[PDB]
This record gives sequence, C-alpha cells and structure tokens, in this order.
Amino acid sequence: GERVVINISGLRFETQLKTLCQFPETLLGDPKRRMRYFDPLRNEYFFDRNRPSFDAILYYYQSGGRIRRPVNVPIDIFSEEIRFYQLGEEAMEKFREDEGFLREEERPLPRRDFQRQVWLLFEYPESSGPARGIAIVSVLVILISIVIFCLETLPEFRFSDPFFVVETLCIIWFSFELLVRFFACPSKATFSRNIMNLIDIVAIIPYFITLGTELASLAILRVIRLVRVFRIFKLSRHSKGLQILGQTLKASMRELGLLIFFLFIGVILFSSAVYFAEADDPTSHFSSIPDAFWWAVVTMTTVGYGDMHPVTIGGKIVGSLCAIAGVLTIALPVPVIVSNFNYFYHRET
Amino acid sequence: GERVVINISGLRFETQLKTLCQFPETLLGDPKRRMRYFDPLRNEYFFDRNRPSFDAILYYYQSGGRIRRPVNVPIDIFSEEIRFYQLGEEAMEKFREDEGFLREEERPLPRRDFQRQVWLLFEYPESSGPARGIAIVSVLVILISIVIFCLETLPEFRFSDPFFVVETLCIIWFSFELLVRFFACPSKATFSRNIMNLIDIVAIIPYFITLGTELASLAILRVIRLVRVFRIFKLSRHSKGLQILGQTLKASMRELGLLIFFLFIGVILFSSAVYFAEADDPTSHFSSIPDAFWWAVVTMTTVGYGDMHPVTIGGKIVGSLCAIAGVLTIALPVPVIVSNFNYFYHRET
Amino acid sequence: GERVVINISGLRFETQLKTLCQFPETLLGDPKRRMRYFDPLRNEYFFDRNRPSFDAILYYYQSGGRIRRPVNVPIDIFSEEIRFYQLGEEAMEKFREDEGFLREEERPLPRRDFQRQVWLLFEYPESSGPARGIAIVSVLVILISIVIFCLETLPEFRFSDPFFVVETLCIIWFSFELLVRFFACPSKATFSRNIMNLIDIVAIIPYFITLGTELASLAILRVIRLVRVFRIFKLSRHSKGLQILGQTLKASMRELGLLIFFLFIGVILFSSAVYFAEADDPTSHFSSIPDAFWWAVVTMTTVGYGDMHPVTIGGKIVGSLCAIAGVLTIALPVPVIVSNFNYFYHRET
Amino acid sequence: GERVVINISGLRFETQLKTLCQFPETLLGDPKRRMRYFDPLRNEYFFDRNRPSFDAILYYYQSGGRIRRPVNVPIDIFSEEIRFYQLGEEAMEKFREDEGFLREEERPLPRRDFQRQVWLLFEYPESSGPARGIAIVSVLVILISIVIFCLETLPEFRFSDPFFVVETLCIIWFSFELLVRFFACPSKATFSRNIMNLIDIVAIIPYFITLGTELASLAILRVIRLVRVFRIFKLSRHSKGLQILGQTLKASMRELGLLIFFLFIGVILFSSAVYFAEADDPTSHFSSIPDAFWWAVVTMTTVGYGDMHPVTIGGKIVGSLCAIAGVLTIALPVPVIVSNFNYFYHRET
Ligand SMILES: [K+]
Ligand SMILES: [K+]
Ligand SMILES: [K+]
Ligand SMILES: [K+]
Repeated sequence: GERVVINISGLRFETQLKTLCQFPETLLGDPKRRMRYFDPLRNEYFFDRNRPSFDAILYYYQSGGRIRRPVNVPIDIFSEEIRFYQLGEEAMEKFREDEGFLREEERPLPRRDFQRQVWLLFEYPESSGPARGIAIVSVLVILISIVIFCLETLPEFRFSDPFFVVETLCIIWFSFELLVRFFACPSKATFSRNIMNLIDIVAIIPYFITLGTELASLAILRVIRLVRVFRIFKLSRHSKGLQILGQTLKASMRELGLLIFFLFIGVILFSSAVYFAEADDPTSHFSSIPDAFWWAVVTMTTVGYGDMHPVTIGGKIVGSLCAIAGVLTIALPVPVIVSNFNYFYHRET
Repeated sequence: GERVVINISGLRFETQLKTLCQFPETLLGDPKRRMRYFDPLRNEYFFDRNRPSFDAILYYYQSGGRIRRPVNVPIDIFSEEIRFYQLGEEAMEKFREDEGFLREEERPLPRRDFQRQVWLLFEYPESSGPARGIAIVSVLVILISIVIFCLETLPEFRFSDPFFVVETLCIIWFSFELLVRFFACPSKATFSRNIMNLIDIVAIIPYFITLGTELASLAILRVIRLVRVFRIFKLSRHSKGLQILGQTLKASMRELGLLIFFLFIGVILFSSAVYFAEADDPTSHFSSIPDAFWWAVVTMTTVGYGDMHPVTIGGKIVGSLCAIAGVLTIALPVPVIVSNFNYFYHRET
Repeated sequence: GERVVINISGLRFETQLKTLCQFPETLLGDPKRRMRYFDPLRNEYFFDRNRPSFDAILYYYQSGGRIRRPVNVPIDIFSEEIRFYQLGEEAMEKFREDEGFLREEERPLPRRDFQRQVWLLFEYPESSGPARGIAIVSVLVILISIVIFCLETLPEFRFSDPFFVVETLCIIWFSFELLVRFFACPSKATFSRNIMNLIDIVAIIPYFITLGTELASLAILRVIRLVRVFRIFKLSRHSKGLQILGQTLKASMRELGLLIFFLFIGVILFSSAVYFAEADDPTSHFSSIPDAFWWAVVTMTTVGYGDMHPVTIGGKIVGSLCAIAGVLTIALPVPVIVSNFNYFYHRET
Repeated sequence: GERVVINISGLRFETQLKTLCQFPETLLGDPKRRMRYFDPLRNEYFFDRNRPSFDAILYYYQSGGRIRRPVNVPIDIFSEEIRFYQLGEEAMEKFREDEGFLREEERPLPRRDFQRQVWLLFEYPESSGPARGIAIVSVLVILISIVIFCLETLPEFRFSDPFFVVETLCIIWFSFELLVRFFACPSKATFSRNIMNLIDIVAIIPYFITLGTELASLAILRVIRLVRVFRIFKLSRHSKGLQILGQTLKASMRELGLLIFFLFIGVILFSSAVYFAEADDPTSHFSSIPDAFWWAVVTMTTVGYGDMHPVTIGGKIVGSLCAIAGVLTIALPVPVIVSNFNYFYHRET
C-alpha cells in the first residue's frame, strides 16, 4: 500500500510494501534494519552502492526469490552486492546454481577420530606428509604393476618366477589399500557405488580367481588375462586429468553413439559401394562386402595402412569419396565432445 | 495528444496516446484494462515489474509491432514480461521467430478415429506400448535386412536359398508398413513429398523389379544391386541423429560444393605438378597426369596409402606441399558444416 | 551557454548549446528543424523514439563526430535511429566503416554506351541473358581446356593432332575474350593491376611462345609445360568460392609463413633426431639427415606412406614424438587461417 | 554528510562527501578543481560527457579503487573518460592489468653511452641501419650453419675439411656475438636467467668440448653430435612466431602432460587389447605387448604406416576402435593449446 522509494545513488526505485514483505529476514525486510538508511529530507532510503546490480536484487524481491545475474555487473561486484543486502545463504547458493560451479559438496569425515585419521592418511594426499608419501608409493606400485604386465609377454620370457613375485607384491599392496579404504570408511553403503573403487576391485579379482583355478578353460586364459589390464584405470585415483576424461566420456555419451553410428553407416555404405565396383576385376583386394569394412574404417578415419586399397578407376573414385566422407562424419560429433571436455576442464581450474 | 507517463518502479516512460492507440487489444491499449493501475496522486501508471524489459515493450508500441529482445533481460524474464502485458499470441509467435526455434508446427491427425489410431500406432513410437513394439520390430527387421545384404556376398556363399527367404520376409514387412502408412494417411498429396517415404519406396523397388525381370542386362545386375543398399537410410525414420545429419547436409549444400571444388582444384594442380616433376625419371609411379589424381586425393585428405608416392627430390617437394595444402583446403569449408550441425543438434535438445 | 533538455520518452538528456552547434546540418543542429518538437509546457524537446540508441547519438554530438554503436541496440534499430536524426550520409558511411562490411565501392561503367554495353555483356553475367550465355560458354571452354591438358599426357597418346586443334580453339577463345575485355575497358591503367586478368594473360602466353619457338631448350619443355596449368585459376572469374579463397590466402599471409616455418623447424629437428638414432643400425632406411626430411614431412602432417619408417627402439620413440609434434605445429596456425576464411565468407553472404 | 549530485547530462548521481574524500588527488577530490563545474542554479555538477561510463568511475570512488570496465562502453571511450576525470597513472595501469595486455615493461638501457650504443646496435635491429645489417648477417650465418650441419652427414661425404672451416667460422661468429652481448650488458645477473642466451651458449658448447677432447667415448660421439642441432633454436632471437610458440609451450605445459598421458594410456590399453586378440594366430605381426606400442602410437595419431597392422577379425575390430580413440584423445587437449597460442599471438598484434 505504501510506496518505498530506494535511491541507489540517484537511481530511484519505487516498490510496494508487500513486495518487500515477502522476505522478513533480509535487509529491506525488517523495518528496523533498514530504518538507519531512511532519510527524512527526501523520504528515500539513501544508498551509495553499485547501480547496475540493484536492479537484479529488486527483481528478486519482485519475483518471489528468482535471481538472475545481469551480464553488465561482473561476478565479483554482484557477489559483493548480494552480500551487502544479506539475501541469505539460500539465495547465494541459488545464485551459485544459476551461474554454475556448484561447489557446495562437502566430503563427509568418519564419525570417530582414529578411523577419520586413517581416512585423511590414505585419501587426501595433501592432508599430511605421510599421506602424500602413501599416495606416491601407491602410484609407484601401480607403475611397477603395469611394467610387469607389459613385460611378462615378451617372447624371450614366455612359483620361482620373479615376475610372479612382483605381481604378488603388487596385488598384496592393492589388497591392503582396498581393505583400509573399505573398513575405515564413513559408510559401506556409499562406498559401494563408487567407480574408483569398483576399478580397484576389478583390477584385483583376476589374480585371486587365477590362484583359485590353478590351486584347484580357454575363457580364463584370454578374457581374464585381458581383464588384468584394467589396472591402467587405477591410475585415475592418483591423477586429475583422467577424472576429467571419465566425466567427459560420461556426460557426452550420446555424441559417442553418434560417432559410432555414423561410422557404421559410412562403412556399410562405402564398403558396399567399393565392392560392387571391383566385382569384375580379378586383381581386387575385396572379396566381399564384409571384407571391405576393414578398408572403409581405415579410410574414413584417415589412417590408411595401404594393406587394402582399391584397384579400378571406379574404386578409386569411391576411395576419393570415402576420405572426404570420413572427415565430414567423424568431425561432426567430435567438437561436441571437445566442448564438454573444455567445460569439465575449466570448471575445476 | 495526451502524454501517458508509465512509472516502471521509478523508471518513468512518457509516450503519446496515439502510440498506444495502435493496438486496442493489449493491456495498455484498452483504457478500462489499464485504469486499475492509474494512480491519482502522481498521475502515473504504477507498475512493479522488471525494469530492463519494459523498454523493448515500449519500442514495440512505438514501432508498429516490431519486437527485439534486449540481451540484458534473459529469455525467461522477457517471456514472463511479454505475457504480463498480454501483447497477444501473434506477438509471442513473432518473438519466437525472432529468437529462433520455431516450434509452431503441429502434426495433423487423420480426420476419422480408426485411421487416426492406426497412424498413432505406426508413427509416434512413444504414443502407445504396442506403437513402440512395432517401431522396434521394424528396426530389428531393418538390421536383419542389412545383415542379409552384407552377408549374401561372402565368397563361401556366392528358390530354396535361406537368404532369399529372409530377404523376401524383410520386403514383405517393408511393404506392409509402407501400405499402412500410405493408405491410412491424412493426405496422399502431403505424403508424396516426404524424403523418409521416398527412401522406403526406393529400398523396396529393386526387389520387385528383380522378381519381374527374373519371372519374365548388366545394368540391372550391378546398379540395381548397389541401389539395394539404400535400406541403410531407412534406419533414419527410427533414429534421431540421422535426421540431424540429413538436415545438416541439406542446409550446408554450398559448403560441400566448396569442399569438392577445392579438392578438384588441388588435385589438378598438385598431380600436374608432380607428374611434370617425375617425367624424366624411369622409376616413377606416375605415368600421366590423370594417374596422379589417385595420389593427390590420398595425400590432400592425408590418408596416404603408400601404393603410389613420389620418387625424385622434386616430387618429394611437391608431396611436402600437397599435405599442407590438403590440410588447408579440406579444413577451410568443414568448420562451416560443423557449425551448421551444431546448430541443428542443439536446437532440438 | 543554454541547456537543451531532450526528453527521449522520459529519459532526459541535458546538453550545452555549443555541443549541438558543432553540426549545423543535422536535425538538432538547425533551430528551425527542431523547433517543431519543442514543448512549451516542460521546455523539453519531446521525442518518442528508441531510448538505448539516443545515447550513442548524443555522444556523437559530444565527441566531434565519432560514432560507436552500443551493443544493446541491434543494427536495424540503430540504423533506423541514425536515419531519423539525419546525421548525414557521411555519418552513415562512418558507421558502416566502424561496423564492417564496407560495401561503398561502385563498379565504374565505360564512358560511352556501345563500349559500356560490351562491358555489361562480357562482365556481370546476371546483367543480360546473352551475358550469362557468354559467361557459361567461357566456363565450358575452360573445362574443355583442362580436360585437354590433363588428357594429352596419357601414355597411349604421347599439326593433324586433334588435341592440338582443341587447344588452339581454346586459346583463340581466351584471346578473343581478353581482347574484348582490354579494348572495351573503362581504363587500361586500372585494368593492368588486376589479378584476374594477369591470370588470363599468363594462361595464354605459353601457347604463343611455344608457337614462336617451334615456328622459328629444356626450360621451355618443362617449366612452360607446367605453367600451362595456370588455366585452372582462370576458373576463378566464373566462380565465387575461389575468390574467397584467394582473398583468404592474401589476408593471412603471415600465418602461412608460420606454418611453413614451423614445418621447417620440426623437420630439421626430428629428422636429425631420428638419423642420429639409427646411425649404428645396418637396416636403417635413413642414410643421412637430408634423407629423413621425406620421413619427417610425411609424419608431421600425418600422411605416413610407410615407404620410409624408423626401425630401432630409439627411432620408434622419435616417430612417436613426431606425430604428436606435427599435430601440435600444423594445427596451431591453421585455425587463424580458418577464421579469416570464415570472415571472408560470411561477409559476402 | 553532504550529498554531491553529479549531473552526467541529466543522469544524476548522488554520493556522500566521504566517498569522494577517499582520493584527494582526482578531479572530484579537490574542491577547487571541481568548483568550476558547480552550477548554482540546480546545485549539481554539470558535465557533458559519456553517460554509460561514469557509472564505473563512480563505483571506483565507492569501492576504494577497484575499476571494472563495463562492456557497454567500448575501450576507447572508457579510456578517454578515465583520462578526463584524471584518476591517475596508477588507476590507468590498474585498468590495463584488468583488461589485459600489460605493456608496462621498459627495456633497461646500459648505464653509460658507448656500451648503450653497442647494445642498440646488436639488439633492436630496427634501431639503426647497421643494427639491421648485423641482425640479418647473424641470420645468414645461422642458416649457413644449419645447412652445414644437415649437409655434413651425406653418405658421399662421411683439418682441411671445407665443412670444418665453415663450422669454425660459424662458431667464431656466434662467439663474437655472445661475447658482445654478455660484456656490454646492463647486468650479468639479469643476463644469466634468459632462455634466448642459454640457447646461444648451448649451441656453441659442443664445438668447444669437441675441440678439447680431440686436441687432448661413445657419449660424446652421439649425444653431443645431436646436441649440436640446438642451433635451430637460435633462430628464435631473429624471429617472432617462434617466441610466440615458446611462450605457448610454456603457458600450456599441463595440457601437454594430458596429451602425453592420454597417449600413454591409450597405447597400453589398445596395444594390450590387440596382442591378446592375435595370440593364437601364427601370422600376427605382434610378438608381445611392448611390440604393439609401435602400432598403437601410429594408429591413434592416425599416421598409419602399414608396416605393422592387425591380421585377425578380432584385431581388425580393435584397430577400428583405435583410430576413433586416437581422434578423441589427441583432439581433447589440443584445442586448449591452440586457444593459448591464439591468445599469445593476438596479444602482440
Ligand atoms: K594417415
Ligand atoms: K597412412
Ligand atoms: K600407409
Ligand atoms: K591421417
């Protein structure tokens, strides 16, 4: 009913009393808090603050709580000017969600102290000196493990085996680390759904199941042997770029389906267009359409080994079209992935 | 003649009566609708609304209907503030056309009910459960058809033929689907000009004409056989990225002419510059200028099979220039295509 | 001395009389032109125009002539609002130079009429029907000429020669066209400095000098023969993308020097780093540092023919570094070239 | 206590006296300087200046010194309007640091004159004609030196050696130049920490140590011989793009660690996934996991020599995945490097 004139260094704003009456916990809400700024001479609440930012605040008061930072007032000034009018931590968290970078999560510390000290030791390498010692010994053990996996397959080589002893030491360290992390955890229920620990479990299961099978088929001699390579992803816990890549390959999971689907269409199109072109030629490298898949996938991605290439004046035309088509399809859903990685990289820094 | 002062929370706007008299169906147009906001004390129409957005509204009233959203007021607030002053659905559709994303099309439903129910069943997979069942069976039939086209050409293989029986089943399903879509259509005239149905017709004509020719030349044994591959594009009806790609390759049809023309110039330039360089050498792979086309098109697009490469200290210079020139020409009209795909992808989402 | 209050729909602007007295040919300059807008009631020049645009106009009046379009008011409104206050064609051309797209050039027409009619016939294909006929016959003659240059070098082939007769016809057409363009020109002095005509001269000189030499050395049998290929650039007069490419490769002539210099450094670095690595090996493909240039330039540009590749566990490391280095150097000065092409392409459209 | 109304051409700003009293050396600070603008009629300090820029100035006066250029007022106007109110060189340097391009460094000239003249002669080629003569002779000597390093290793060739005499002349010139730069320097302490002189020292040490060893092992016959190539980086002193590249490869040193780490993960993943796939095949090119590193690094970077490629229907699948994975990883940290180069290139121009 009563009009409140708010003189932001000359810029007058007029509002109804009810519009401020929405929030009785803000600076303009309580009559007593704002009464010091009242000037009897012109009956206007004199402020000397930033001008282009009070408009957003007033719209907040006039919209029930919505806050939109105008692009004119930079982030710092608008932060200072949302603090001054003391809209509250709720409004500030709302503005944080609107602008992005929602760093409102807090890592929960174990209930007791001893277990919490274990946690701060094994996790958060920067917490303590011994913590960073542990977190560097557990990256040297991983590098030793990778070297012993890659070096065990040499032709000169392939339980007195030194490589077996090194692998057993690596698994013992992995087990000890995982046991400390699971037992001394704040909650097993939250621990269970965590990729960085499912990886640590998957990188140790093959060794245990191998010992069980040997102590007591072709699947457990090739698939398990390959699964043993997942210890390369345990190098994500002690690294930062890898977590960014994992979050990128999780956010942009549809623009990888597009890349694979576009490749699958361009292979079935150009391989079938180059086989039917070489059909009469007796010198052709392509015996059938499913044979030219290996040519289309190394032409569209512009690798081009040269082991299989077209050999008629009609397969050369299709292989001129295939390179341009591969450039167009594999570079139409990659920039989306690169923009999502750029966002997931510059948010943290 | 009379000046109307409009106090947008202190920000006064003064306008002539004639300027509001243009539109007698808006909030400020009818005197009775706006009379509730009139304040006798200062003779100004008091509003408590968003300030930076009323300027665009006033310019609308002062320009005969033109609307331009100022970049200061975000889309949501400006939408709320074009609703409040009730400019009309016409102005709102105009603002939608100005900002982009013209989602004003409505799918026409068949006149009757039974035919409309058929339509909602075969089209719009999300409409009904059986609708999504049909729309997934018709993607499995397509995948079976592609597998039978790609697998019929194996050397071990090439009407008791199992592959013929599978292909006949696929064509019968395609025919049944197309017949349901054409008969139970809202309008055959609008149905005719639709790419996604011309594709469905082109992917079934070769089978019918083959049966006709066999039941009763070299063209119908190679060109038709190749045309049978167009069933890979029937996988666009049951997919979303493919429609985006088709619209991209339709919007940016000049920046593909540029890519093909730039390739055609760089081939005729560098192949003719590498043949004349290898002319005296007896070991050269290039016998003539039209022979070095197959080297220039696999060098400029940076595939490089190695089957044909230069062999003098003067063809090696031209093959050092060719790679850099191919990078420069094929990556000068591709970013336009990628920006048009980015627009056609982020409009829908 | 006297303050002029200018009420832009409530937004008052106050200025000195001297500030408007700078320009006695504008709307606010002449007292008689602006006197109709004077309102005796409040003594303020009432306007109902766009508000956010009059600030730029007032700054123009207060800065001696400088004009800067504020990013708030779109181009169309600001154009309308620079027309209304009738700042002049001079100010409008200044604003055109500030915003870009300086389309103020006008093609000069020949002094007389007959010669001007010839010009409108041979140039400006869209001017007349016969003009477009000529401009399409002169693109078919060019394509015939390219085909006869590329097809004369076939092994089966290489003055009763049909190819000679076709080439003579092409040169006769080129000569006739060039003669019409030079004679019936507005100015030979301006005609001389024009690339698109220097190209037309260079594509015809080799034929004349060949006839002179044959009618009456090794240089005139290879270099001139290669120079004959410049008729591919005569296809720029009858094309639009090619002119954009030529202007791109003229504007960004320093970011090609960077590409060539970066390649020249990475070749001299990695070829010298891979030769010294393979020195003891007897199976190496690299005999000397200037021999590994042909490997470094097909690795850094990621073509990779495979004709020359490293063969020790120390040349394989350098060839792992070479691919990543080539990606980093040849893709550090290419995006500048692509942005200059994007500007030179979207300016015209 | 007293309110100062500042009429920026109608736009009134009201401020406390204390807010201007912060800075007693600015235009509004001293009462005498601002008294000429005081108007007794309305008691407001009349200015006719740019309107959208005075808000930033007022916020400067109200924030203790902080300055943020609003994006509405272009750089030129805001520069003019920070000069007018004479905020000071300190504020102007602060605004320069805020906007970027901190060109506040000044090259220190030697204390005396003769030594300063030497400096202006050897450095700053544009200072003097003889200076540019020296700075071009020292780029021809470098090019001669590179040619003699690259040409000494030819098979036909490998102290009467002409190549030795040319190399000795080059080193003598390098020594003379370095001696002049170090002796006639403003400060040896600042001279020591400078990359462009450490390079000049490293490109001359190998020759001196070679003469010492020969005048009076395998390391000094290969590693030193390779180190002799660092004279290619002495071509950075007499070039501008190279300094930009060096600053790019210094600023973005983490997004190269990402490229190398992503390559190291994708090699250990796909090489181990293609070796285990080819294990039973007797025709495989991969004998062990550390052997397939040379395939993964020439597939992921899409070079693809063809010397080693997969040969089973299970290694071909992994080599279809490897090309797409290499495109995704090596093009996820390259655009950061390219944006840092774009910044370091367009700052100087
Ligand atoms: K390649
Ligand atoms: K290749
Ligand atoms: K190759
Ligand atoms: K490539």
